[PDB]
Amino acid sequence: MKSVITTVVSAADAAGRFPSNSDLESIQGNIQRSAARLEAAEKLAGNHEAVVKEAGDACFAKYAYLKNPGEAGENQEKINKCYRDVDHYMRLVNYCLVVGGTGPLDEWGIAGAREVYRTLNLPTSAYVASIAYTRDRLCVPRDMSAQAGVEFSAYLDYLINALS
Amino acid sequence: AKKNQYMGTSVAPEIVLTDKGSDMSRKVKTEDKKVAADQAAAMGILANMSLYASLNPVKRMTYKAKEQAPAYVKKTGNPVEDFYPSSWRNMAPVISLSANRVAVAFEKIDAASNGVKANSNNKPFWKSGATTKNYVAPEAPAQS
Amino acid sequence: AFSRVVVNSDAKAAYVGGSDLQALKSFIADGNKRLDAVNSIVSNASCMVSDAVSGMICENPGLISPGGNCYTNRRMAACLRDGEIILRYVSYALLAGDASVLEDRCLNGLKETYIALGVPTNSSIRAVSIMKAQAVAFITNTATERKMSFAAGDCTSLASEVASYFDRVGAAIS
Amino acid sequence: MLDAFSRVVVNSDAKAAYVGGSDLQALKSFIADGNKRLDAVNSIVSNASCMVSDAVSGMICENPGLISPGGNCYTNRRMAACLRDGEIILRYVSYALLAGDASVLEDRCLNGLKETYIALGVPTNSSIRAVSIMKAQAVAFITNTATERKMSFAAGDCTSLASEVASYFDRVGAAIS
Amino acid sequence: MLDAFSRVVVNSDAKAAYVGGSDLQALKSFIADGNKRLDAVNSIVSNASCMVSDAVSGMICENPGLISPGGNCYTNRRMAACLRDGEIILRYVSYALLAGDASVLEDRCLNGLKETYIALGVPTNSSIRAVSIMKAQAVAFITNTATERKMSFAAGDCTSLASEVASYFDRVGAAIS
Amino acid sequence: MLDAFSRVVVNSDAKAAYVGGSDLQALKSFIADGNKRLDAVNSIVSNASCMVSDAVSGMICENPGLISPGGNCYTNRRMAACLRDGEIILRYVSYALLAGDASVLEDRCLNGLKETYIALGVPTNSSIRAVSIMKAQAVAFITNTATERKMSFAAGDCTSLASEVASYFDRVGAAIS
Amino acid sequence: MLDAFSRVVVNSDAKAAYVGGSDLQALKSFIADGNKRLDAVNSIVSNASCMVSDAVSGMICENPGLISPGGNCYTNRRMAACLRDGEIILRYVSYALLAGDASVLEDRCLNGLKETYIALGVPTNSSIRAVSIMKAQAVAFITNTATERKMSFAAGDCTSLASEVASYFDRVGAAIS
Ligand SMILES: C=CC1=C(C)[C@@H](Cc2[nH]c(/C=C3N=C(/C=C4\NC(=O)[C@H](C)[C@H]4CC)C(C)=C\3CCC(=O)O)c(CCC(=O)O)c2C)NC1=O
Ligand SMILES: C=CC1=C(C)[C@@H](Cc2[nH]c(/C=C3N=C(/C=C4\NC(=O)[C@H](C)[C@H]4CC)C(C)=C\3CCC(=O)O)c(CCC(=O)O)c2C)NC1=O
Ligand SMILES: C=CC1=C(C)[C@@H](Cc2[nH]c(/C=C3N=C(/C=C4\NC(=O)[C@H](C)[C@H]4CC)C(C)=C\3CCC(=O)O)c(CCC(=O)O)c2C)NC1=O
Ligand SMILES: C=CC1=C(C)[C@@H](Cc2[nH]c(/C=C3N=C(/C=C4\NC(=O)[C@H](C)[C@H]4CC)C(C)=C\3CCC(=O)O)c(CCC(=O)O)c2C)NC1=O
Ligand SMILES: C=CC1=C(C)[C@@H](Cc2[nH]c(/C=C3N=C(/C=C4\NC(=O)[C@H](C)[C@H]4CC)C(C)=C\3CCC(=O)O)c(CCC(=O)O)c2C)NC1=O
Ligand SMILES: C=CC1=C(C)[C@@H](Cc2[nH]c(/C=C3N=C(/C=C4\NC(=O)[C@H](C)[C@H]4CC)C(C)=C\3CCC(=O)O)c(CCC(=O)O)c2C)NC1=O
Ligand SMILES: C=CC1=C(C)[C@@H](Cc2[nH]c(/C=C3N=C(/C=C4\NC(=O)[C@H](C)[C@H]4CC)C(C)=C\3CCC(=O)O)c(CCC(=O)O)c2C)NC1=O
Ligand SMILES: C=CC1=C(C)[C@@H](Cc2[nH]c(/C=C3N=C(/C=C4\NC(=O)[C@H](C)[C@H]4CC)C(C)=C\3CCC(=O)O)c(CCC(=O)O)c2C)NC1=O
Ligand SMILES: C=CC1=C(C)[C@@H](Cc2[nH]c(/C=C3N=C(/C=C4\NC(=O)[C@H](C)[C@H]4CC)C(C)=C\3CCC(=O)O)c(CCC(=O)O)c2C)NC1=O
Ligand SMILES: C=CC1=C(C)[C@@H](Cc2[nH]c(/C=C3N=C(/C=C4\NC(=O)[C@H](C)[C@H]4CC)C(C)=C\3CCC(=O)O)c(CCC(=O)O)c2C)NC1=O
Ligand SMILES: C=CC1=C(C)[C@@H](Cc2[nH]c(/C=C3N=C(/C=C4\NC(=O)[C@H](C)[C@H]4CC)C(C)=C\3CCC(=O)O)c(CCC(=O)O)c2C)NC1=O
Ligand SMILES: C=CC1=C(C)[C@@H](Cc2[nH]c(/C=C3N=C(/C=C4\NC(=O)[C@H](C)[C@H]4CC)C(C)=C\3CCC(=O)O)c(CCC(=O)O)c2C)NC1=O
Ligand SMILES: C=CC1=C(C)[C@@H](Cc2[nH]c(/C=C3N=C(/C=C4\NC(=O)[C@H](C)[C@H]4CC)C(C)=C\3CCC(=O)O)c(CCC(=O)O)c2C)NC1=O
Ligand SMILES: C=CC1=C(C)[C@@H](Cc2[nH]c(/C=C3N=C(/C=C4\NC(=O)[C@H](C)[C@H]4CC)C(C)=C\3CCC(=O)O)c(CCC(=O)O)c2C)NC1=O
Repeated sequence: MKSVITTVVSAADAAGRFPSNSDLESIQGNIQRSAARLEAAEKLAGNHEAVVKEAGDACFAKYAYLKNPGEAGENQEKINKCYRDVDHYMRLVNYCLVVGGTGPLDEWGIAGAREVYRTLNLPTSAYVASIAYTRDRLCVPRDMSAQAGVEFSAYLDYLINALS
Repeated sequence: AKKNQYMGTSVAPEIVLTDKGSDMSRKVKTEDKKVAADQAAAMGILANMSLYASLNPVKRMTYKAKEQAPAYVKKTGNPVEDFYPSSWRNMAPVISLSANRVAVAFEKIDAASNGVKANSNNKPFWKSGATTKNYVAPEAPAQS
Repeated sequence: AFSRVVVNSDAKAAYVGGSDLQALKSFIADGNKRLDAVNSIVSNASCMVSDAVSGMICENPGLISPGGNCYTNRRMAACLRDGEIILRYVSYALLAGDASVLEDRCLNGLKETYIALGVPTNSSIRAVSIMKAQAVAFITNTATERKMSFAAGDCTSLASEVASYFDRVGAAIS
Repeated sequence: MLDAFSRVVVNSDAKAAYVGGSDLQALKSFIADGNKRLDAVNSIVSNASCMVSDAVSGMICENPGLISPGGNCYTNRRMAACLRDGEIILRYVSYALLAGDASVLEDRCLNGLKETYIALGVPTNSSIRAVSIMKAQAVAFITNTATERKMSFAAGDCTSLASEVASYFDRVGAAIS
Repeated sequence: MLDAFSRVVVNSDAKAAYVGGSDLQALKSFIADGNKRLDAVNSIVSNASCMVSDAVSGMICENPGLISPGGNCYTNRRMAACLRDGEIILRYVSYALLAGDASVLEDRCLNGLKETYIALGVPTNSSIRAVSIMKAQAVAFITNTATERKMSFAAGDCTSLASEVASYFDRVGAAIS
Repeated sequence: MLDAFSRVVVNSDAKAAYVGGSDLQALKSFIADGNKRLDAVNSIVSNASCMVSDAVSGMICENPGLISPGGNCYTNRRMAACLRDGEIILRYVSYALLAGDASVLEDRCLNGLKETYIALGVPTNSSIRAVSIMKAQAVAFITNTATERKMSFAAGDCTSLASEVASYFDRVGAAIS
Repeated sequence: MLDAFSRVVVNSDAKAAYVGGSDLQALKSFIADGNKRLDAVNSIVSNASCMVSDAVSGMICENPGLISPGGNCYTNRRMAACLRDGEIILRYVSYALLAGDASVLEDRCLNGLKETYIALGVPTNSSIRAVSIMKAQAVAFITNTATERKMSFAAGDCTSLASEVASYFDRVGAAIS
């Protein structure tokens, strides 16, 4: 993964040396953010089925051509696979808050998404329409923390930049 | 001519002071900005005062609220949809006290026991559906 | 005729800050006792309803039988949800000092739904009277298996307050 | 240079203007006690985001009828519009403390505000009360008697500037009553 | 005038029926908590001249146009009549708290109070503030939530009497509105 | 092979020293809560067949593509051997609990399991889901925490054993992952 | 390579001096405004892809002769390289803003870029206009004055961080000129 612990232990391992004093100031900064980040993971873990229901059909309200014969939302069961396709990306945002870094996104959700979505003819612009809705239907304090709404929104822009 | 042209436009002189300690660093900039109604930070004020006044014992009396009507929802006939609708299904307040914080939260809460979760009736539509061809059982007569 | 968190249409957390608590703690008589009242409950909220439902099983063992209403493991899991949702509204009602939010968002229409869903209403008398008799013993620190450190004094009037709130639940499902 | 800062507010358009280091040094000796007055502006406009966010919430803290069903701070937008005007009132008072003149406070902010609040049905008796909380903050920030936040200032007495910013907040109170 | 026991009599004189035991349990409970009603009356009459001094001068704080020339509380003669009225509303509420019935407050103090205050020209949106500032101060000493002047009571629930006084002070506010 | 009482000996043979008060009191704390230990292995053996009958049904209900052809539980002989594969790995945990040390399952059960599951085409992640339910089924029985079935013991705490089998079921899981 | 703390050490090692207290003045000020720097990098990285696809589209709409056959953005291979020739400029600037020193873009990006570009035939006057547009977008995100997207910060001033990042973009233009 990519987090704060895996980064300083790799550059220690890639230089043949013990954990130095700069390798412990970094994990000190994991203590000063876990109490401002794990409550963003707490809110998303109990409210996911309501935030994926409204973000999933915000793309079908935007791109209404997908419900045509020959398209990506042809029948009902391919619409239900898309809601399953979107409820994975909210699950991995939840894992990046728990780990702290962006490892779970760019190793389970981003890596290889260009080859898959070109082959199976899935428009990535409807993925980023379902993720930009969540980032905006994001009133700050109301839904989450000060940053807890800063942390949660910092990973919803990692998806949009990686799918564009 | 009696009413000034400047009232509803919501502009205001925003003053910025810059000071770095030196003498040649001390500008004041009185420029004009149309200020904007910040929609999102009102919910950090409107909700927190709505639970400040929820927990007042002596401001829920001498400040009594009016009798708000419910919405235009139609009664169907089954009480598990009429009395407990899908917008308020399984919602409950969870109070999370800490040092100098009350922190109630209303979110959909449930179960566990044995594996399954309570809900699994109203799953999301992408989670289930069209797995197998689905048959139906004949009438098993009576017996004696 | 419910209360001021009519925030069921946008935002719900509504926390209360630090110096705004001093606007509240100088406003509530025995406010330090009432903040220690709800903290003795919601810290032990998972152990109570695991013991409240299984106390109902231990006296009425026919619920696990086929035909009973705590077979088919989701239906067991719905009772641990609804054992806790009753406790979750009572702990807000002890904090607010009124039961009007408990009567209108939780107890309203509960009698018609338990006879429609096939819920045995007389066993849920027994499972909530356990949660009455549990939370009396938490708030007076007479819980035998675990005792909580508190400041010295009595909490009798809050113990008589919560016995009225759990009896409102027993009145609403009777 | 001081007359040109009236011209960017008259024109009803975003145009910026400023002072130099030497033009301020000629301004701070033309006006007496001019370093104290710029500390009086900087004590407020560094905390202007907290002063309206306390006074609007302090108005609900003694009157919870404004957030009632039927209240004037309800439907998620009136609360946002209430914070907008208390931001505007704190801008025009602190500009009047910066200018030393209430003549820009009356016709640009308080002219016709009394008729505008009763056209909307804004309760003016609570909007007195949200200004008087902000008046109590402005004499506490200037005299450095604020409890939770003390800014380090050069030493001396600033009692005339606190009474001057008291008197500018009464003109907000006198216009909308 | 009527009290809490006499309203039970004059409701059952209207039905030509003897007062049975099914109507005595609201009255047998009244003499049971009757000591703590008397215990909470003299927390109001012993703090009364500070309550009228606070509730009038806080109404001046919220509405500063009362002391402008042409204001209703302008000169010294009009200022003392406003202090005399808030003592009278406090006197008649503290009869109705003692009697347990709002008969005597209604027909000696509130009888024609609205038509008097229109004819004098007393503002009705400021005079409801002075009965609501002291409404909150009357649920202070019953609930013992006072900032200064803690009073030595006996322990128990008094929120029935705190809610009964808040019924009585809004009976004034529904009469002069 | 060797229990915990003979694990402390073979760690001491390299020391070439007698066993004394440095290393005996943990074995004294073994015996002094030894009545708790075999009180806990009773409530696994008593309901073990219902555990794996729920564990493999819970495995297939989450991933229903194991009974489809191509899944490794398609044939009845693929599903009959799924029980006996999922019964031996539970049986070896019951040896580690009774003997206290996990030396029995690491070599007679787990040595060569990772290489056989990828030789026979057994899906690894499906078994690790099945053994994790047996981890959860155990700790709901050591401490009487399971919902539908409980039994009566002597009043006490047994969290040392419930954290021990949770260390016994992931060394099975790390041998397959 | 050299951040804001490594810069003051190599200038003290030139004199073989200790880093005392008068030279720790900018470094105690670097840390005190440390959250604003992390709030400034977060506003660039979060919308970097829109920042590039708007900068080179804005370069083409001004110079439409870049995409003609014979232009330097003609083919798909040439336009794809321009989309990362200006995405790697924005990357090394955000390294320089994070570290508070320019020794990473001047040692890994700007060194020898001018003769790399005229070996390929890249028009430098249009490469500077693409960088110049990104500089205008960068200061519109440090300061919260972007038209189409507002972000959520605390209250205060970042005109020193806005002008620091505008000085990092000007040495990119001074390198290929
Ligand atoms: C763990 C990470 C993880 C993911 C991110 C997804 C990614 C993903 N999605 C699909 C598969 C799919 N994804 C979609 C999704 C969409 N089509 C649309 O109309 C919209 C553009 C969009 C949702 C709104 C659809 C319709 C399919 C099925 C397409 C097909 O196979 O014919 C597949 C092929 C295998 C499968 O069908 O499941 C994969 C790997 N799956 C994963 O396992
Ligand atoms: C430069 C001109 C200018 C001002 C002087 C202020 C004054 C002002 N406020 C509002 C508009 C408003 N003002 C308030 C304010 C309040 N209501 C309350 O309950 C509180 C006591 C109080 C402040 C906290 C509200 C709630 C609205 C919205 C009214 C509505 O939505 O109906 C309007 C809009 C009227 C219109 O556009 O027709 C104006 C001009 N705002 C400005 O733009
Ligand atoms: C698709 C179908 C399906 C199932 C069969 C269940 C399967 C199931 N049961 C449990 C969980 C459990 N399963 C048992 C097993 C039993 N309970 C008893 O008391 C008996 C002795 C025995 C059944 C005969 C126990 C004791 C627990 C723990 C307590 C509980 O969660 O109820 C778990 C653990 C949750 C997890 O994965 O972490 C799962 C998946 N769930 C499902 O979704
Ligand atoms: C995990 C991350 C996460 C989010 C990003 C949000 C996203 C989000 N917001 C809302 C819900 C809402 N969202 C808003 C939006 C706004 N209010 C305003 O004043 C502005 C105009 C605008 C913010 C820019 C409003 C008013 C509601 C209440 C119901 C509604 O109107 O939709 C809902 C529906 C459920 C609910 O009411 O809570 C969801 C899923 N919620 C989450 O759980
Ligand atoms: C519980 C009910 C409740 C209230 C009664 C009000 C709280 C409140 N605070 C102040 C008073 C004040 N408010 C501030 C403002 C601030 N102080 C800081 O340190 C920050 C920089 C800034 C935003 C928080 C200042 C400086 C004072 C004066 C000194 C003080 O009393 O703290 C006043 C005016 C004078 C007074 O009565 O004390 C009121 C009404 N808000 C509520 O929620
Ligand atoms: C199978 C049969 C079976 C039962 C009949 C019940 C036994 C049981 N225990 C309690 C009673 C209680 N239960 C608790 C709950 C707890 N104590 C703690 O220290 C924990 C924090 C928490 C979860 C264990 C408390 C505090 C009491 C009251 C004091 C006590 O009796 O221990 C009650 C309610 C009081 C009453 O009898 O009315 C019952 C019915 N449990 C069973 O398993
Ligand atoms: C922000 C969160 C928050 C809390 C959780 C409570 C916690 C709390 N309670 C008390 C203080 C107290 N708490 C109790 C309550 C009890 N004591 C008993 O013996 C009973 C068993 C139990 C009743 C439930 C009593 C009797 C006092 C002392 C009197 C009082 O302050 O009310 C104090 C003051 C301690 C001190 O004076 O230093 C605090 C901080 N208050 C808070 O502000
Ligand atoms: C916009 C930029 C800008 C400013 C913010 C001011 C800042 C400022 N004011 C003073 C200097 C001073 N500032 C104060 C002010 C105060 N003393 C108090 O005790 C009160 C709390 C407070 C009044 C409200 C006083 C009394 C002096 C000394 C008299 C004077 O020099 O005018 C000094 C000189 C400090 C020194 O001695 O070196 C400076 C830099 N001037 C500017 O150009
Ligand atoms: C404009 C100037 C201005 C004032 C003069 C005060 C006036 C004032 N005081 C109180 C508030 C109060 N008034 C009293 C009464 C008293 N206090 C004591 O200790 C004595 C026994 C007694 C007379 C001196 C008390 C105890 C409170 C605090 C709230 C309460 O406990 O009722 C309230 C608000 C009541 C409410 O809405 O909840 C107001 C407006 N406030 C102002 O803004
Ligand atoms: C039996 C019950 C009973 C009362 C309630 C009072 C009511 C009352 N007040 C006044 C008379 C008055 N009342 C007020 C009062 C006020 N003006 C304000 O601005 C405030 C809102 C308010 C004080 C809180 C004033 C100012 C006058 C004098 C009017 C004048 O002199 O022009 C008069 C005229 C005759 C007289 O002065 O006696 C009467 C009947 N008297 C009673 O006998
Ligand atoms: C001659 C005039 C006269 C009085 C002043 C009272 C004095 C008084 N009050 C109470 C007695 C009481 N007083 C209270 C009241 C309170 N306790 C609190 O903590 C609350 C703050 C407050 C609520 C308003 C309560 C709860 C009792 C006990 C109930 C009772 O004994 O009747 C008692 C009974 C026993 C005692 O406590 O002494 C007496 C004699 N009676 C009189 O005859
Ligand atoms: C000494 C310790 C010891 C073990 C660990 C097991 C290991 C083991 N498993 C199997 C063999 C097997 N084991 C399984 C079991 C499963 N496959 C799955 O997909 C599920 C994850 C799981 C059921 C829950 C299956 C399906 C076979 C294949 C049997 C066959 O070839 O027909 C075989 C022999 C090959 C065969 O049976 O044909 C052996 C030795 N047996 C032991 O003696
Ligand atoms: C020929 C076609 C053509 C265009 C595409 C635009 C391109 C464009 N945009 C901006 C200017 C800008 N561009 C952005 C960029 C963005 N704003 C956002 O909200 C997104 C996050 C992001 C991608 C859209 C920002 C923030 C500014 C500065 C503020 C603004 O003007 O909006 C500038 C700066 C002017 C300059 O100094 O040269 C130019 C050329 N103009 C054109 O003539
Ligand atoms: C760390 C800093 C760093 C860089 C900036 C680039 C610098 C760079 N750019 C190009 C190469 C190029 N760069 C451009 C870009 C442009 N030409 C234009 O006309 C537009 C003005 C502009 C787009 C913004 C083009 C068109 C090529 C050549 C592509 C080709 O020749 O096929 C090449 C050689 C070809 C290659 O290797 O792909 C190199 C080394 N590399 C680096 O390591």
